[PDB]
Amino acid sequence: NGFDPFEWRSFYFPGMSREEAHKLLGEPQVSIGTFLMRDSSRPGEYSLTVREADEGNAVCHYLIERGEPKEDGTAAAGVKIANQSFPDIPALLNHFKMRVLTEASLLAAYKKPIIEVVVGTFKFTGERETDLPFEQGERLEILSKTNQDWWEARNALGTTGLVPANYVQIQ
Repeated sequence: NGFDPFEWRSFYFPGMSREEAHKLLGEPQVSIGTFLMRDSSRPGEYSLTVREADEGNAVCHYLIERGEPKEDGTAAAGVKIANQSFPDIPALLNHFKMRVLTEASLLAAYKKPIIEVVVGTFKFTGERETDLPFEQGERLEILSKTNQDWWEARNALGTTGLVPANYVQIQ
């Protein structure tokens, strides 16, 4: 369909708050069915945020709770939204392509607009887990000019992270 449930980490926004998600997904040009994942205010949980209507209640949030892992260590903990259990997060996301959460189904992953297109001028291995490693000559899309030194970038795969401004050049 409109997204690959197995690649959900590419529509996951670790830095984003509930309030920022609500604002972004609530913007007038955002189509119903647009969604993203992010961290919950609850430790070790995820939140799914979805534009489900035009006239409020426009934007809804769902706690994705992790269940109890089997004691053998040979079956990862399942996952739950409300009182529906799923073997994993991709299974959960797939399920809501064709079934509604509250008012709408998941149609398309939210994507930030491109500020500019750049290419890597040097190789970048990354320094922190928040960074986006890239190759020299690699094409990236800049999503945010955070500060003068570090910019939020997105690679061809859809993976997002910070990159040094002095390592990229307008394409």
